[PDB]
Amino acid sequence: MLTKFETKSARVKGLSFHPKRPWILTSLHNGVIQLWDYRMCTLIDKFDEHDGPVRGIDFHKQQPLFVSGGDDYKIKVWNYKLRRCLFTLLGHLDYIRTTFFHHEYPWILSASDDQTIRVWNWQSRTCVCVLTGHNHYVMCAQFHPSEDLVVSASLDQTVRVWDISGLRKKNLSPGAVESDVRGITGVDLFGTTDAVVKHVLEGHDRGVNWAAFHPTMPLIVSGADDRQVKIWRMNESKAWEVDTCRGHYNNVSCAVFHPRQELILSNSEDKSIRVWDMSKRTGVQTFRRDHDRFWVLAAHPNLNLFAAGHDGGMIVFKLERERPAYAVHGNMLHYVKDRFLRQLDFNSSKDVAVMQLRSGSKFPVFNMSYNPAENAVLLCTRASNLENSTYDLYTIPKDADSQNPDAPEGKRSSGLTAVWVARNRFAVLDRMHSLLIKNLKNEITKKIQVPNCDEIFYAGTGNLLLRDADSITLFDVQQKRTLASVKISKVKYVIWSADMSHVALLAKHAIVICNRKLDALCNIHENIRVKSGAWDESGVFIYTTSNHIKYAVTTGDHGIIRTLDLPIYVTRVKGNNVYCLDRECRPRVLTIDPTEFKFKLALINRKYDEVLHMVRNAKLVGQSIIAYLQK
Amino acid sequence: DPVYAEAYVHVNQYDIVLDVLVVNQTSDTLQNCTLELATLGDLKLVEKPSPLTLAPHDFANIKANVKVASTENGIIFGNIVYDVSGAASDRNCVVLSDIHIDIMDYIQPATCTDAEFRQMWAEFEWENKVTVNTNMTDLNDYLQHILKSTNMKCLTPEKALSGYCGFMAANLYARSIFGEDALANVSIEKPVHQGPDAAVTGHIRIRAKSQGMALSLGDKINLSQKKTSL
Repeated sequence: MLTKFETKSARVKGLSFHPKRPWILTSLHNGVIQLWDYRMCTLIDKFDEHDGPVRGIDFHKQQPLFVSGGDDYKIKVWNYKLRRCLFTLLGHLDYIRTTFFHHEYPWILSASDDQTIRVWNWQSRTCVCVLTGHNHYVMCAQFHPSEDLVVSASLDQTVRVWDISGLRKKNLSPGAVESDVRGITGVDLFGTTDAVVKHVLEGHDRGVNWAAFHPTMPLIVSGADDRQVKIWRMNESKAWEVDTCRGHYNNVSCAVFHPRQELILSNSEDKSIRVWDMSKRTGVQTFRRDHDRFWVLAAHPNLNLFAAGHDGGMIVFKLERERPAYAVHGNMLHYVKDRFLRQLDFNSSKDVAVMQLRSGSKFPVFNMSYNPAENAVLLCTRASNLENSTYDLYTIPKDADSQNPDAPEGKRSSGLTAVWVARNRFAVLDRMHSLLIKNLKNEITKKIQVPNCDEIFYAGTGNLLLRDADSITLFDVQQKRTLASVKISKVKYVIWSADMSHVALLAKHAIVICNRKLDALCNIHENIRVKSGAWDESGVFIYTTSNHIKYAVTTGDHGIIRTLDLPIYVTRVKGNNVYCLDRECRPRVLTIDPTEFKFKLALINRKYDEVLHMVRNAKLVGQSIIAYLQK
Repeated sequence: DPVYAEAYVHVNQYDIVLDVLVVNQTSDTLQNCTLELATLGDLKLVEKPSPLTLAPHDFANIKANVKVASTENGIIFGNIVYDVSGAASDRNCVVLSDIHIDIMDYIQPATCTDAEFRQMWAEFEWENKVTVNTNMTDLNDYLQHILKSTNMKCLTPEKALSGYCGFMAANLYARSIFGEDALANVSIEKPVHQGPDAAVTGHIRIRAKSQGMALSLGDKINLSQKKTSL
C-alpha cells in the first residue's frame, strides 16, 4: 500500500529485519553496520565496524541487540539499547554470519565465515562445541529448523550443514528408509567446506550468495553467484530443479523464502526485483526499478514490513488494505486486515489476532458483511476484479473452504461483490462484473438481480451507493428514476448498529454520528489517519484516549471507564465483555467499568452512590474535572 | 495494565509540565524501567521523580518539569521522539513522538507606525498566505475569538466600519516568546444581511521568516479560525 520512506543509497551485502521490531538492521560492505530502528525513520547508531568491508549481520536472539561481523573478524555483540558490548572475542580469518544465544549456565554459540566457529563456556568453563567446516567468506549463514543445527553458504563454493554436540559434533541414529538429502530421483551435490558426511552441499554455482533454510525441513532457498539460482528441495530433490533462475538479462543474486509466504522473492541486476510463486510456483512477473546490482532481499520475521537491498541503495514498502471488512456475533468483533491477520475479538497477553471458525482477516476478500445470527456470515473471495469471484458464505458454528450449498448458512456461488444500499433491504450484488441489485428481506442473502442495470458508473466501489457519489443514494430492484440521494458521505461504509441499521456513520477520515439515517447528531473528527472509535449500538460514543479508553458521552455524561493499553482505538462494542483494537493488534477483551452513563443519569438524579462506590476519583489527568465538574 | 498510567500535558505558565499518573495498580512497586534527559527546543526537559517501583495498587504523580526557555532542538512543531522505556518490569513501554505542540498560543501581540508598517509589510518575508473564507459567526465575535485564541495583535482601525459591512483589511502583528515578529494583512468581506460576509474570501497574508513555519502558521490559524471536532 505505501512505501513509507525511500532513498537509494548503501551498497548492501548483509541484511536483517527485526522479528520483534520494525527495525531493519543493515550491513553494508561499505564497512558499515547500521541499526536503524526503522520505525521512526531514524537510525539509532551507525558504526562502520572497520575500515574494511562488513558482510554480516545476525541476531543474538533476545529483543534488540546486534551481533556483528566485519572484515575485522570479530564477533561483537553490542546491544543498541544498552549501547554496550556484551562479551567479546575477535574472529578468525573471515567475518561472523550467524549467532545464537543459549543458557544452561548463561552459555554461548558463535557462527563464523572462516574455518571454524567456536562455542564457548565463561561460567563452569568447559566445551560445548567446536565447528570446523568453513573456510573463508560466508555469504549467508543460517540456523536450521533445529536452531542449533545449521547451514552455511560460501565463496569457497561449498555449503556446510553441521552437527554440533555438547562436547563437539556427533549424532547417534539407525532407523530411516531412504534419504532426500540424498537417496532417490534427482538430488544436488556435496560441496566441501568441512569434512564429515553430515552433508556438505555444493555451493558451487559460481559460489553461493545466500542459503536459506526450511525450519523442520531441509529445502533451501538460495541466492547464488550464478544467473542460475538453482533451487533444490532436499525434502524432495527434483530434476528440473536444475533450474536456473533466470532473469531476462543476467543474474539472480538472491531469491528468498518469506517465513510466512510460501513464495519466492527474487531480485536481480537488470534494474530489478522479480516476482516468483512457490505455492504452485512460476515466474509471475518481473519488476524493474533500478539497481543493476543487489545481494539481499528480506521479508520480516516479524513480518512487519518487506524490503529489498541493493548496491545503489534500498526500498521499504508497507502494506494495507486500508480499511478492511467486518461481521458481528455476540460480544465479538470480526476484522478483515488492512494489514494484519485476525483480531477478531478478545485478547490475552500482548496482541492476539482472532483465529476462529469465522476467519476474518485471512481470506482474499472483496466483501464481508454479517448475515446476522450469532451463527452466520456472507463472504466473497477470490476478491478482486474478475468477471466474477466466488462467495462462499459460512456458518459461525464452523466455516469452511466453501461451506455447503445445501446449507443456507453455508452457500457459495459465483458473484464478484455484494454491497448494501440504502432504505435498508436492497442490496447490490454484482453477478456479472457489474450492477446486479441484490434485494432481500433476509440478510441471509445472496440474491442476484440484473434489473437495475444502470451504469453510468461501471463496476467499482460504494456501499449505500457511492461510486464516490459523495452521497448515499436509496433504491429498490430496477428503477430508471432515483428515489432519492442525500448528501452526506461514507468511509465507503455506513455503520449500522450491529446488523444493518446504524445511523452511526463512517467516513474515511472523520466519521459522523447520526441516528438512523441522516440526522447529524454530532460530527466526529480527529486527525490521525489511522485508528477507530466505537459505537455500542446506535451512537454510543467511545473514543480511545491514550492509555486511557474513554466514553466520549452518555445522557448528559462523559466518562473513563477503564484505561487503554498503549494505542488502541475503540472499534465498537461487543457486549459487556468489552472489545478494543488499535487497528488490528495492540488489542483487548475487557472487563468493563462505565463511567458516565450511570453518571448523567445518576447525576441527573443527584446520585453519587455509584461513583463513590467505585471509589472512582480523578479530576485531573491533564484535567478531568472539565467535563462538567469544572462546570 | 493494573498499572495504568494516564498522562496528559498541562502547560502551566511557560512551563510545560507533565502530569503523569502512573498508577501502579500493579501488584507491587513493580520494577521500572528507564527514562532519558535531553536538550530540547527553547526548553529542555528537566525533571524525573527518581524511583522506579510501581508500588502495588497505588497511584502516583510523576511530574516532569520541562525547562521552557531553552534547549534548542530544531525538530519543529516539536514532534520529536520521546522515550519511556521498557527497561524494568516492562518488556516494552512507550516511545512516542509528540504531536500536540502548536503555535497559536506562543505568539503574543505586538505593535507598529502604520506608514512604516506598510512599507514594512511589503518589505517582510512575503512568503506565506492562507485564506480566510468560511465560519460560524461575524468577524466581530469571530475576530475577537481568533485574536484571543492566538493571543495576537491587530494593529489599528480606521472607522470604515466593521459594521455596515465593513470593507476593512485588518492589519495584524504579533511577537513571540523566542522573538519572531509576524505580520498580516488580511483583507475580509464581513457579515450583514444581504450585504457582505458569512464566508470571507479574504486572504490571509502571512509573513513569517521561514515559509515553513509561516505558512504553517497560516494553517494554524486556519485551524484556529473556526470552531469544530478536532
